[PDB]
Amino acid sequence: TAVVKNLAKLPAATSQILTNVSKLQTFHGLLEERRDKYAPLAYHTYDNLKQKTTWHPIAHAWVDEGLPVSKKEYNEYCWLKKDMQRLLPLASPFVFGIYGILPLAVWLSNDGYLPSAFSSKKDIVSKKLEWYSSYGDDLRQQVGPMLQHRLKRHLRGTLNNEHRLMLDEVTESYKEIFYSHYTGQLRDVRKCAHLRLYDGTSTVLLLTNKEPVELTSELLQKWNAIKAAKLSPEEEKKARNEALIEAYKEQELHGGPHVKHMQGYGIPADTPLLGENAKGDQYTQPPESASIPLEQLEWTGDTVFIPAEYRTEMEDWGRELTKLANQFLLLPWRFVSNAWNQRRLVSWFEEILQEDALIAKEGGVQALSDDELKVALLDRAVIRCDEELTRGDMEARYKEISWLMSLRNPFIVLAWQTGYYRSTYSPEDDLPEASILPKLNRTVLDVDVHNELAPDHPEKPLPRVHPALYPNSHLALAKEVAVLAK
Amino acid sequence: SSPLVPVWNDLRALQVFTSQEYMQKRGPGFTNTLEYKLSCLNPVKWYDMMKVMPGGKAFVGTALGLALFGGWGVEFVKNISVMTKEKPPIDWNNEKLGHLTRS
Amino acid sequence: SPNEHLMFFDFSSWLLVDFGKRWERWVSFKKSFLTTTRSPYWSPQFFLLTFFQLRNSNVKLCENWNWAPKGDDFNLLHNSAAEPFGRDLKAHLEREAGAK
Amino acid sequence: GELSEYVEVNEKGMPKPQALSLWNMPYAKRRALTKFARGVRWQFIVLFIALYNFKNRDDSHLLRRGAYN
Amino acid sequence: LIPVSLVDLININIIFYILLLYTLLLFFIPLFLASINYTYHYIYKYYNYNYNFINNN
Amino acid sequence: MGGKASEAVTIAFRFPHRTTFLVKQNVGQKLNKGHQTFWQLVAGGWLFFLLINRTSFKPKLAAPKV
Amino acid sequence: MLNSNIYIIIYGGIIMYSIMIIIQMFLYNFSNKIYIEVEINKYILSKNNIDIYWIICNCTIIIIITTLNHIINKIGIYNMIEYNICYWLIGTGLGLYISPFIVFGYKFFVYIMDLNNYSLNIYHNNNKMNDIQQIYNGTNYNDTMIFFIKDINNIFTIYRSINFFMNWLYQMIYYGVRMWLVFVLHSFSLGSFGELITVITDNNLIFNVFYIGLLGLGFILYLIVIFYLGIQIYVYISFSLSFLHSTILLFLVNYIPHYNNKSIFNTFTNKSIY
Amino acid sequence: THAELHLFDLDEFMQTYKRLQTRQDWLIENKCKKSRLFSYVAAVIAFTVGKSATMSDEAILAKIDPYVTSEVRVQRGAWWRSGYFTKEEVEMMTPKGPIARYYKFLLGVRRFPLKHGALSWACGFVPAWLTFTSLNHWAQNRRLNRYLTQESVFGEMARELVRGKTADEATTSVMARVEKEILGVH
Amino acid sequence: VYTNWQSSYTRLFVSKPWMWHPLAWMTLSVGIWWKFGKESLCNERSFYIHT
Repeated sequence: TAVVKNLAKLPAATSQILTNVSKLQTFHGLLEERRDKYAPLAYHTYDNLKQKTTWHPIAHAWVDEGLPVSKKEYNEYCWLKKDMQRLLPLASPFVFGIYGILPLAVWLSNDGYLPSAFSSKKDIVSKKLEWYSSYGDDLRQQVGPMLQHRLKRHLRGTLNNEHRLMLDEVTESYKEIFYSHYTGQLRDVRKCAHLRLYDGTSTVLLLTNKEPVELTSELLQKWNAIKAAKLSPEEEKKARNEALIEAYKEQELHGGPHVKHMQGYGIPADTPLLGENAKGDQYTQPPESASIPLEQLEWTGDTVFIPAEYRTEMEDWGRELTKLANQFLLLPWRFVSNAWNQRRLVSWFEEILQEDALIAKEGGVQALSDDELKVALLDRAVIRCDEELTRGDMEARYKEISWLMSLRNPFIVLAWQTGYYRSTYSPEDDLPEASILPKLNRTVLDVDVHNELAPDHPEKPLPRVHPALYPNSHLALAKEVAVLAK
Repeated sequence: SSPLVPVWNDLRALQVFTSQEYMQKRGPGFTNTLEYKLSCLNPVKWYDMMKVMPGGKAFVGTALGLALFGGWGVEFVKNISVMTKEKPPIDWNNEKLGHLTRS
Repeated sequence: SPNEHLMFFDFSSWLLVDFGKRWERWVSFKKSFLTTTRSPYWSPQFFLLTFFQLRNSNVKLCENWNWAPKGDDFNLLHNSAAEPFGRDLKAHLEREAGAK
Repeated sequence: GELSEYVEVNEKGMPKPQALSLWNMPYAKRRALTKFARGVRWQFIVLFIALYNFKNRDDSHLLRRGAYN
Repeated sequence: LIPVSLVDLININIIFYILLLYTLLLFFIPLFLASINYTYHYIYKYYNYNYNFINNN
Repeated sequence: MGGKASEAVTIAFRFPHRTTFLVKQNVGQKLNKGHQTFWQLVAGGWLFFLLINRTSFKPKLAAPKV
Repeated sequence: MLNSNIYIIIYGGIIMYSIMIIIQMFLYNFSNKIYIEVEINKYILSKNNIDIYWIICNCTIIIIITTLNHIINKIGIYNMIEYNICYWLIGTGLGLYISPFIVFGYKFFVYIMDLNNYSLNIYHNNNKMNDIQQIYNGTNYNDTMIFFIKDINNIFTIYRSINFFMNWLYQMIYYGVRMWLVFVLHSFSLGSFGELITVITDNNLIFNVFYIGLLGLGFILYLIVIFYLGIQIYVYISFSLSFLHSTILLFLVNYIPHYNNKSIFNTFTNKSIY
Repeated sequence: THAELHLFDLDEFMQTYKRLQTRQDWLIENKCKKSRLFSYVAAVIAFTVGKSATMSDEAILAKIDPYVTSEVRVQRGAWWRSGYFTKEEVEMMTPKGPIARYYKFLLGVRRFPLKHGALSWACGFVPAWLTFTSLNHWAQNRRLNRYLTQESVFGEMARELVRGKTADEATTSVMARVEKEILGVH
Repeated sequence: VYTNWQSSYTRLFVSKPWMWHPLAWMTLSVGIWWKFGKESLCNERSFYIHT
């Protein structure tokens, strides 16, 4: 059986395990050496109830743009981290006793529970694909639908309170995202992005020596322009502070930052003077920084990200939804808080973003092979091995989820992913009949990301316009056109 | 509940805002005083400011206060209706019974 | 009768359980399990199966109460004793005279 | 309304009076009243009761032994 | 009266009654949940994506 | 007897603050960490504490010398 | 022997009488589900509604089933079970008591452990000295030399935290005792009147006849009994849930207004700046 | 891994015949109590030092910086408004305990950081668990050795059980001596 | 399609607090009996009160 088949190679596996541990140690040393000087400090923050940490990718998932590492090497890093996770049953005899060998036997029974060393294959890509096709796709295919249902019922709420909890403008997008297994039509990622309307406006407060300022597209454009100009720091900081005071005046004319009038957040006013400390009409006591002149406004280097996720936040998800998201992403989930599973999910998210960056450095998706792209999509959890799609469809799927994960929101990511895991079984043998049309094929051009899409009104859905029909499409798609024709 | 709740709320607000008024009046310089330098080395202050911290530290502080002092408090409450009661003399052990040679 | 309708006499038998013997057999089963498994002291099995018993026994042997509980050693109803003066002494002397 | 341990605040940062106003007296009188007050009421009552029963505790068990002879 | 009794306050017979009742309830929960709602039939029947095509001419 | 929720503040009044993720620029503060031999000495002190507080079970004291 | 400590357990007819109560739940099929849905959606709005709803459904349907078996299926325990105090305190009241602590136990526990750090609640708390007092001193109040009395303080603050969870226990006990008393006293009084009337008619056999009728009196008494007990059960349920609302569920009122989002297709990130 | 199995029956014997407990047996039990109580504090210290050996600077500043230790009571806007809190005010809001000072020293210490989760927690729990279990095991061993070297009824019972005899046989053998020498059988 | 309804009672129990309620009820009732009714009624030293 597989027990004796794996026991036969158990002696030959320890050397490979230790070699992999050495590679992991070297790689983590290198990566942390880079991270400890280029990456900022994402402080730990606690949930609304202030008992457990909460995690978000915008702050904690950092991408080393400029990482001198091969994509296959990063795949090795992540896969060996998962192998370290899978090596945990070796501690059972060292905590239970000599009778703690039966857990090790159960571990050695199934090959999917095991690390890389017990596999006959050599290449990391073929090895990962074997593991997925043997164990991982099956485990994910039995969690996908029930996670989709939990996400639905998290939006719409329980016990017939949809008229109190759902929104009437995201309705058609909700239907297209969650009930496309009924129609068989493809989905547009922008309709999944429309789910963020349940949340508020995500803001970024830059902390200065006087007051916090809300970041805008204009200020960000100016800062990117100044950073691209490659000026001396005496001019760089001056231009940055000029843009900063300009934006400060702009928001002061707007009526202050958006955070002042949001439930759960707020900026305090000047402190009050109590009793005899009140000096006539001056009932307030301004801060020390009020003495500083406004022309000396300088950025402290500190930032505060506020997703304002009132319905989407991972804190309010629950004990079950987090565990099922980690099952669906093949992460550890048992016997841990939702904060620890949140961190595991954010680490996976960061890995996927770093992998996207390295692919873009290595020349995009088309430079990859077919098996490598299949394994990438399996890691992204948008493909099941019982599909056998084309290369253009795989590339379009990757582009879709890459743009969707660029927004840094796990809820919409899971809503997108779970749609590709709704498979049925027929009770009859003759039905379903053999189709007559060819397989579904697409291209990178069919994905509309460079254009905005308004939310369709309820019970008034609009047809899908191809990007090619837009004006100047041959100009906008020229990069993708050159990449595909080449 | 009682109708004196707004009265107690007024008195609580009085003492709280008067303490804050006192802190405003005395202003800065508290860190240079001897009281602060002793509170920095005082375990009561450490426990009291760790109670309000996040990460389950309120539960930790409350349970620690229970395990340490609240048991003696429960015993004290049980002994309040025992102090006034007639009790007999303590039958002190003669410490003679129990000794036995080994074999 | 109404009380007969408010009565439950549908019992079948009395289950008699020697909880002392059952506790002894439980401890013996725990010892047998720990010996057969040859489990160390740092195991969660050993901890769960030994520590609470040892803690409770150590507490029940460390307890040194100056006085016993409330309804066992004081606060008890007692008839007033006979006084050595007045009417009680006269009754005592009259009893001694009548008996002798 | 009229919640427990709750108090509203006006634009001047002052507590609004729910039943009784006590902000007319001077700060010196308020500090005199509140320097010894705490956020605790019933524990002092229980403590005074315990001190009364301690003042009036029984010592018969010592009389039988001869600590007062 | 009979029910006015401290013996009937912590009756072990009724505690066994409750125990057996809720163990059987726990056993039979997955059969109580087996009632069908016809809401997804409605969603399948009535959900109609926009089927019109684009025609620039 | 006892109070009510109508006579008290809510779980939204308490804990009213939602979550804000603070981030700080990297100036180089977590570099040049000293005390490279700290954890070795810590483990040595821990094992020393365990050795001084160790007590082997000596059943030979129960031997029937009498 | 010395080690043998023997305990006697009084065992009777439990198994076959408890099986048919669960087996009847497939026949009833939760007929009270709509009523409890309406009441729960009146009193609270959260994702954990379904949990507490299901719990209440189970409790209520068990009550109803036991009551109907007590009225109709008169054998053994089904007669006593509604006349007994243990059923009214533990088989109906305890479940309703622990239901919110099982659904929203996390929030209530955190709330209680925060209330042990007792402090004055300020609306629009834009004060700075309040924060310094809360961090440095731990509370708004003056905590000088309370460590001198900490032993009582702990437990008193614990009671101060659960005082607003205690009236729920009180109301549950009160209404359980009320239902027990109602059933017992009404049954006893009715049976007593019946026995006195039968004594009068046995001593006067001109009247020892079916003077009202064989079915008339029985139907009327059936209607009286069922109407009265239905009123009492509706009272016990409606009051239990209204007091659940007014005592425990007003803590969980967290209304979030809907704020429109604008930056849907673009999100600022750590990489946008750094 | 063998003393607790005898100490169970010995403790049952002591609980039953608690009248036969001496002062030296009482002191042995009190010393075992002292060791058990100190084992909790030792476990807490080991847990702290282990998690601190795997906590990053952000996880440490979560416990030092009052921005994070004030999240329950204070608005975040009071910390975003520059000049709201003074330097001395932030200093009085910082924790002063020995753990805070240890972490403050540990800022400048090289370590092996991990992501905040189950492994950073297990690296503290495992040393704490081993410390607690080993201290209690050695305390019970010391207790049993003291009882075996104690010339008393409980010492005789412990000795007779350490020979390898059954609990019932040992109880009978010791009660045969108690009835004769101690109780003075008729 | 996988369901804990038909494939795992453990995950079904874990995913539903309204299934934990009867178990906690049982535990509390048995603990109440253990604390109060055991020694006062069922023990041989305290069984004559039924007379």
